[PDB]
Amino acid sequence: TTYADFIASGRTGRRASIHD
Amino acid sequence: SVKEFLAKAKEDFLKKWETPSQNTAQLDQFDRIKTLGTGSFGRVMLVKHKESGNHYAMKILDKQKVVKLKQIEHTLNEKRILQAVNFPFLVKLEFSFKDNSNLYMVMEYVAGGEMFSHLRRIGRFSEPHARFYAAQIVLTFEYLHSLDLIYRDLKPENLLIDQQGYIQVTDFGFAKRVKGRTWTLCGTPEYLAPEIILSKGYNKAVDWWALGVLIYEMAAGYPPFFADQPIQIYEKIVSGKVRFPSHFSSDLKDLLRNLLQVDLTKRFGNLKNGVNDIKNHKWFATTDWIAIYQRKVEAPFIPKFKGPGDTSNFDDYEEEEIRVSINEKCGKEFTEF
Ligand SMILES: Nc1ncnc2c1ncn2[C@@H]1O[C@H](COP(=O)(O)OP(=O)(O)O)[C@@H](O)[C@H]1O
Ligand SMILES: [Sr+2]
Ligand SMILES: [Sr+2]
Repeated sequence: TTYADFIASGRTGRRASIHD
Repeated sequence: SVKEFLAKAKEDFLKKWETPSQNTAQLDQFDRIKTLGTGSFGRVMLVKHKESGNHYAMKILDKQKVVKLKQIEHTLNEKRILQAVNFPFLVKLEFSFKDNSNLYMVMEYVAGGEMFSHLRRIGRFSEPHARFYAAQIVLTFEYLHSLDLIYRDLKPENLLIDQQGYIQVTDFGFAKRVKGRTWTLCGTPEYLAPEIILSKGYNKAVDWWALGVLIYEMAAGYPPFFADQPIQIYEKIVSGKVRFPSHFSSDLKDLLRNLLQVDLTKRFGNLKNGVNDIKNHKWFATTDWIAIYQRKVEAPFIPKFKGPGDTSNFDDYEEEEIRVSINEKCGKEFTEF
């Protein structure tokens, strides 16, 4: 499922900003 | 009406924009209790103000590091704008000051924690629940954009929930006052509009795109474009192919198709009727816009609070002692702070 693929991914925690 | 209110809001904003508040407290008037979040240039700490006894959230930024990483303008923007705005869903800056080593922004403490935490914990929000928060963001962007401000960092980690269950937007780090187009590559990968990634030059319509991402993520439990590395996200964003969960209402998918529109002449919020195209959309038909502004709508979720200094709704972070040098650093760079 899309949910399971998201939860098994590397970006389910707090996400930092980018500026470059 | 709308117009009236917004014109008097601009007059108060411009007054503080042109003569900002400076130096309204000092560090030893706060007892630092615990870190509420760490960030690129420092951290945000729960503090208690000794003379009033009130709790606040103190954002601490290392001056030398901000200069080293070339974020001076963005930092001065952040403070100059936050001290000048006033709106029910914007966090309030109560004090600001600087010392030899750091910049400090002392805000109201929003004790309900990040929307992020609640969203991951419960999985996803119902459409009425997501709509309740989305309406506050629509009204807040209407306000900010009328001031020629772009926000540029909408995400659940920058949205806090207050004791009444309403949203408080925080982190004005990429907020900028600009009438037309700007070019900085900034924001948070999952929330970036395609025109940012494509280095085309862009305008406040990027905030309406980001709303589309936020509404999706709130209602689905995951973002519309996700992968393990930013560049893989960027690729999906620019394709703009979006797939919706089974349970999304027809109205919700139609709104999102209009917000997550790769094409600027087509994106809602950026057309001739401006925000009204969003307010009048069928997904918001049950929404009482004035009641929301006035905070008279019952929130769908109320954070459990155990006393004014309770941090149960925040994660734990590693503490670090705040150092202050006996030599002034970067005085001239931050003169106006
Ligand atoms: N006024 C506030 N009240 C309570 N917590 C806050 C407040 N401001 C910030 N925080 C917490 O600190 C975290 C980081 O603050 P933020 O302004 O986003 O710093 P940064 O831009 O370096 O990430 C927020 O995500 C939230 O968890
Ligand atoms: Sr942030
Ligand atoms: Sr920031």
